Amino acid sequence: TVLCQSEWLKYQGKCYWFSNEMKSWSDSYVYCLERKSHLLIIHDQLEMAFIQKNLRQLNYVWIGLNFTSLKMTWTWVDGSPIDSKIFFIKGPAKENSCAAIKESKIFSETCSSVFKWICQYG
Amino acid sequence: TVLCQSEWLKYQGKCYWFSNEMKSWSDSYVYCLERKSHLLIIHDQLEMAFIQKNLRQLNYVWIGLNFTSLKMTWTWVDGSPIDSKIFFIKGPAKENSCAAIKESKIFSETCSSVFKWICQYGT
Ligand SMILES: *[C@@H]1O[C@H](CO)[C@@H](O)[C@H](O)[C@H]1NC(C)=O
Ligand SMILES: *[C@@H]1O[C@H](CO)[C@@H](O)[C@H](O)[C@H]1NC(C)=O
Repeated sequence: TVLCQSEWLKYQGKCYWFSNEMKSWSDSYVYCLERKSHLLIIHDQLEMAFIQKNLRQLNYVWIGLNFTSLKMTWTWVDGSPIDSKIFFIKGPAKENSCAAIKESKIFSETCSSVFKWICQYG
Repeated sequence: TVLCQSEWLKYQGKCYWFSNEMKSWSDSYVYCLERKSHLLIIHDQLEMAFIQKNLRQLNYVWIGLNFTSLKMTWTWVDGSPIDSKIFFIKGPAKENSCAAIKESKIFSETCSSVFKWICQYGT
């Protein structure tokens, strides 16, 4: 009894929007921000499961994770750095590296490549 | 009586941040949004004046205006379309056209070019 914006999915008191269009990580992020939400932050394994049920493999999907290179680790859009236990990222940790889900792995891709994305809010 | 974030300028109840770094219009917009603000919306001529006082000319500066091409007009980031009376824009009205101030004129540029920008928020 706390309603999601119409056409969003509700899961554990968060609301999710999975895109059909594709865009740069920045453009995706703008999309979410303008809609009072952010790119998807995965809190735990069970949430990972939920995301995976709503995703085609063979499709890079931007998530709210990127390579800072101030603290020189990957941080979520939260500002919390990634748990190297829970998550492993395949690919280079350069600047202008952003994370995407593909085949149930997280990949480093360049921020300017144009993928589907997921929005999330609480 | 209501204070601006440190190192922002106050003018008529709005706060302005003028960048030193440069980035794409989208990247700039993200920068503003993350800071609970938006790219600069010019309300009137007097505000135009204020902006111009704080800009070195011969420098493109992204502003919060772009070419929709759903309503097929320029709209501010507000969502209000351009007043062809108050403002004139030099340059093509293609998709992926965003507005930038240079030399106190507004130019259409492509969204991917990498300029200084201004953030703004109200009170
Ligand atoms: C990466 O993450 C933050 C959001 O946490 C964003 O401010 C920053 O601009 C991002 N980098 C790129 C290359 O877009
Ligand atoms: C242009 O304007 C809107 C702001 O309301 C924003 O959705 C959009 O991402 C920007 N689009 C372009 C052309 O970059």
